Amino acid sequence: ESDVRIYFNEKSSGGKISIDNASYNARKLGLAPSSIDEKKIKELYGDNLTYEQYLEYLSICVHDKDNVEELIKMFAHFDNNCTGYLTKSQMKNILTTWGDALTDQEAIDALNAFSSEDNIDYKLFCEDILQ
Amino acid sequence: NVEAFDKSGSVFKGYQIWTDISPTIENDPNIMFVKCVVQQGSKKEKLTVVQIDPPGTGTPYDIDPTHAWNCNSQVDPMSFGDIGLLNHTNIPCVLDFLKHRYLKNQIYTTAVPLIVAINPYKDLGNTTNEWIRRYRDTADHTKLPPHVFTCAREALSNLHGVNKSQTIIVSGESGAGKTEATKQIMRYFASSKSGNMDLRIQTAIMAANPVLEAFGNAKTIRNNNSSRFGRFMQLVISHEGGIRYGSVVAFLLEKSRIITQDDNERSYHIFYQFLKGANSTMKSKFGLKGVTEYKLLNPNSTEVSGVDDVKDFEEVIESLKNMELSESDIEVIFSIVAGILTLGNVRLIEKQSDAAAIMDEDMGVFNKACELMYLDPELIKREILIKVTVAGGTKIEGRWNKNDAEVLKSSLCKAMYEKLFLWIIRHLNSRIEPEGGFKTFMGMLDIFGFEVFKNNSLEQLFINITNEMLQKNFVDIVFERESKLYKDEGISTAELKYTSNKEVINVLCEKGKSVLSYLEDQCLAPGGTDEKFVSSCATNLKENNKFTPAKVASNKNFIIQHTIGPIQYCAESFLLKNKDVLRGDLVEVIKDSPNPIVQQLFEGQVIEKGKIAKGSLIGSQFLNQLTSLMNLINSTEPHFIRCIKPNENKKPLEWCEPKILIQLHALSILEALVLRQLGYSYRRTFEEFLYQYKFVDIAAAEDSSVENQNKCVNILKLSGLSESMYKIGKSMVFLKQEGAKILTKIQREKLVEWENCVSVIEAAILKHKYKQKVNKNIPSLLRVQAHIRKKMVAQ
Amino acid sequence: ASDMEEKFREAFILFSSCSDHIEMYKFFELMNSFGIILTNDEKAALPNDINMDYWLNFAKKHYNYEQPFKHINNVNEQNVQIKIDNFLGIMKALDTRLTESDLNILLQITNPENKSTLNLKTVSQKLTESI
Ligand SMILES: Nc1ncnc2c1ncn2[C@@H]1O[C@H](COP(=O)(O)OP(=O)(O)O)[C@@H](O)[C@H]1O
Ligand SMILES: [Mg+2]
Repeated sequence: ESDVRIYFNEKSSGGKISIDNASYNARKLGLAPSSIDEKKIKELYGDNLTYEQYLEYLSICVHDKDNVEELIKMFAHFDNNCTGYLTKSQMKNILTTWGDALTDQEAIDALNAFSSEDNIDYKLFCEDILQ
Repeated sequence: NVEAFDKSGSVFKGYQIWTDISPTIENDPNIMFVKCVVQQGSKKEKLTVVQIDPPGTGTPYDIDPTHAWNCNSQVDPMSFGDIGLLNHTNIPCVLDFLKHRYLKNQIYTTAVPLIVAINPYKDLGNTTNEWIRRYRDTADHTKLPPHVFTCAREALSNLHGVNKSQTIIVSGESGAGKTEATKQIMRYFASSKSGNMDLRIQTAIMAANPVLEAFGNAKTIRNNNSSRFGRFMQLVISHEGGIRYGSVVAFLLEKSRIITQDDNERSYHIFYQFLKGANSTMKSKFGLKGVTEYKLLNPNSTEVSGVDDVKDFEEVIESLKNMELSESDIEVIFSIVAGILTLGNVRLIEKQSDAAAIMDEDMGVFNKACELMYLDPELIKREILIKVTVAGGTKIEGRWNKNDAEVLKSSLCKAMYEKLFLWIIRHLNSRIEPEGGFKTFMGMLDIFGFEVFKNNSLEQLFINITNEMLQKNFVDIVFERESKLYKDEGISTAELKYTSNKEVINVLCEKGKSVLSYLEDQCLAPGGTDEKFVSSCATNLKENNKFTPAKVASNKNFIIQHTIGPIQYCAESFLLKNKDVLRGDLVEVIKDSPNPIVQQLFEGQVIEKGKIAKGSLIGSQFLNQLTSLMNLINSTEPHFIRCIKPNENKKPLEWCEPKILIQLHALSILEALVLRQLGYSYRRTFEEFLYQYKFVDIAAAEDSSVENQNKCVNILKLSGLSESMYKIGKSMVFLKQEGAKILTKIQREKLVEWENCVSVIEAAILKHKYKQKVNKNIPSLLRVQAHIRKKMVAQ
Repeated sequence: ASDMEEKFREAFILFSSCSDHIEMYKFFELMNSFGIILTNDEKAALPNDINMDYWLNFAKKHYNYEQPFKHINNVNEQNVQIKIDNFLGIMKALDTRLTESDLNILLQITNPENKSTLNLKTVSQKLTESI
């Protein structure tokens, strides 16, 4: 709650903070912001936000409906034999193609961070990122 | 047999096959077959493949063509409900189709006239009120996936539609899902569109499943809620839903379970329910000890995971009340249960070693047991300890030894329980049956399917006899129906004939020349053993190939050649297991009870003066029950629900190819496809055939100068198909399976010009369909990416 | 200038279930989806284990940028209309992967009305707008 006002000042400029910096702060606090949450606030207050708006943005960044069952949906979609396991190559192609696409490096990094093996238990991979 | 090569003799690039040869198969008991691609250069006499599914090494290997099966490549299993509609119906194909549907949570799949239902071992929420309503009120039922409600709808539709009685038959292995299906179908029948005035009679029928499961079900190794008996119901449902009348029949209750249980196996639920569930006042009233403190109850097995006996017990008390039992009636039921449990805890010792008697420590226990069971304790003590032999001419008052008196005590516990259970049913029937009986009813049989074990006894024999009667029902209704169809269109019913199990029925039932006829005669014999019974059977049943003796223990074991294969039975204790019925004088002591319910337990039970009569034995009595039950079912129109247990682990999304295939064989799911293919299988109306096979010959099709019955005969003669593959019919063009498959190949040959265009069209539409599904999961993906980035900041 | 790489790459992973190798049958679905057609010899000449980089190269070499879907209708020929239920007749006759739903979707997207005939010059036209 106080970290919100601590992190704000560090990246703030004349009382207002950029969305890119406001989003970074949300991650530091432990929130998961998508291009939707950013396009949501951009649609309401522009690119630079006051302290009043900053909180209102971190309010949207609160994703409670987030759980393994909700996240696995896409990975589960390509697990045609229903094993609960996907290759690193499979998962890299998903993360780097659709949605708020990650760099072919960002994807490799995060999958290599979770496991050494090519076959990744995406239920566990998702449980881990959520923590 | 795998059309892998072109005319040139070169393999089709990418040609996929099914195969029984792989290291995956060797290393995994779950997998029976793998997907392969036929490698370029493969020979006609021996193929070279590479595994593609499940993923492999990439290593090419050789297989003899007799280990290659056709693949149903490019086919959506969720696109249609019947296995028969598949281009290839070989074992690996049928199995895969069933697998894909299972993992997508579609368990029900037909194999006309059968409905296969794979146990999901997970709540799918497909039998909710929302699902009953959908299945009940839908315009065109066919535009809905297969379901047990499909069968319930159809059955109630024919009953009311043509005023013919119907019988739904649910069968399969222990834990395959018979009882659950039975409970769903009933739940559907109880859902009325606008209401039910006969709600009291319906409420009582629905209150009967918890009651029947409490007293008749048990936790076996194979099922935590195993039906230890055969259930038959007659229902009277209103055309708009709602049960009005009913009749329940239990049969072949597992007597042995009341006395002793194997380990990791419990007794009947009610014992556990009642002891953990009875309140402080109830416990003192009967003098109840803990579940562990009872002899008749395995003290280790006592708890079952996911089963809350205290909560289940509350539900039984309410169910008994809803069956129109008074508080007194209920109190009498539980006094008899406390009696059965207490009597078991009485100890007996040898009184030298000559005769036997009650342990003095246990005299109060014995007396309480009789009081609770509303029986005379002195007269009960007398029957358990006084032997009245008839040596020479006269009666000789003697005494029973420890082992014999232990057996007579156990006989009482068993008989009292079984009879209480049957009385509960008899009482329910008194409040739910129609006064003049049933005109047109809806039959429902929940019977244990064909049984094969490491050792088979009299228990499995009676089950396999019942299952032979039902298979006869299947094959007869398969014939009857397909035969009436041909006849209606004026076609030769000659090339229509298939196998009858009449040969194995005679060897098992027929009076004078059957295993059951010689089992009865040996029990009635003044000196007959299990050896004498097998020896007499192996001598008098040489006329039919269905009776065969055994290699190891030739006089102790015998093997019958059932429809589903050879099943070997062990004749040890067969004579003992048939004679297990209460002994005449003890029955009089019970019938002389002051209490009206205890008197009612053995109503009109004739006295056993001499040695056991014909109709006293289990085998004899059961054949009478079965014949009566059968004739009643043969009178109705049947419906078959086949249940498949997919794994021995009671786990969801766990497919086991081998187990599943034994089941496809035992339930005749495979033979149901075989029968549907035989003869003139393709049958479609003159208008239909012409929409379908239009392009075989577009000239004869696109013509006003000829009628529809004549447009078809023109196309067919011009086509190439021998008159040996097609018959014209009255309303329908009757084409043999082979003929109808050739005819399609001719049509495609004509539209050779359209091939590249339709390829591109279809392919582009799929690419689109594909991206659309990916869009659905894009908001969820946005989440995995938001968090991957959140996690990256924290470093 | 028109770089289809992003569209080709995505399509391969739609058919290949996000893996980096497609099986032959699925590669044939894939190439067809871009209007590519191969002769039985051209096909027999393909590598048995097709991968992403192979496809991307092939796609550039065979995709008709000037006119994709030339196989539905050629602008260089001339004779392009046929009845609606006739088209479906041929579709069903050639054992399509498509269901009664997919077929009807294609129909109201292309044919605006219920106009007696379906024009192929429009089938190709609408599919190219959906590339
Ligand atoms: N349709 C189903 N959906 C969910 N669970 C089921 C279904 N059918 C069976 N089960 C599970 O399997 C168990 C055993 O099935 P059951 O129908 O009682 O056995 P049986 O075939 O011996 O009558 C059930 O108690 C239940 O937990
Ligand atoms: Mg059961």
